[PDB]
Amino acid sequence: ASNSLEIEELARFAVDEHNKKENALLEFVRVVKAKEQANLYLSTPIDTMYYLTLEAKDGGKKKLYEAKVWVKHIMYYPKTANFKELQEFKPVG
Amino acid sequence: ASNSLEIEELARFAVDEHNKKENALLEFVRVVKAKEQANLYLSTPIDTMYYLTLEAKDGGKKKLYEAKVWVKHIMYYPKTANFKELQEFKPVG
Repeated sequence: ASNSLEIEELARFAVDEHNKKENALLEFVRVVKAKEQANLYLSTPIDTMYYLTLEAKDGGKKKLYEAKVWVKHIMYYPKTANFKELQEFKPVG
Repeated sequence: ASNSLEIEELARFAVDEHNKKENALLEFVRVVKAKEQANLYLSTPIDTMYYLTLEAKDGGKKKLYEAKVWVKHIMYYPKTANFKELQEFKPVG
């Protein structure tokens, strides 16, 4: 589904993926602030961009990161699934 | 294999989109280098990111630019399509 707390594990997902691309080990505290943007077409959900504002411990003390995660919804062929892609992980204030 | 003509058009698009968004009048000349990064998941293409290094005339002087084009692929459902969007078009100085 969308929201609920899926937005938690998605931020969790983004962190990890900043730990490869930039080879770090941040630990995830919590999500602060999230924007969800979804596209439907004749009630088939296509696509969702999540602008997450995040809080993780950069090897030590809590900090503020702005992440952009894009999830592409695969509807029926060949099974319903999701494609998660981190595409911006840029600490802010 | 990257296809040169297809990239060349993708770059023509980059320059057109930049001219719209910033009331500039850059004149495309050629594409110099490109990196092309695509995802396929559950036997369907998902998206492709295009990093273009690009030569355009500016008031008549050929400078280099660098653009990021993202192409999202709609595959089967509501017709096969590709949605392009320009993100980041800056000179290479």
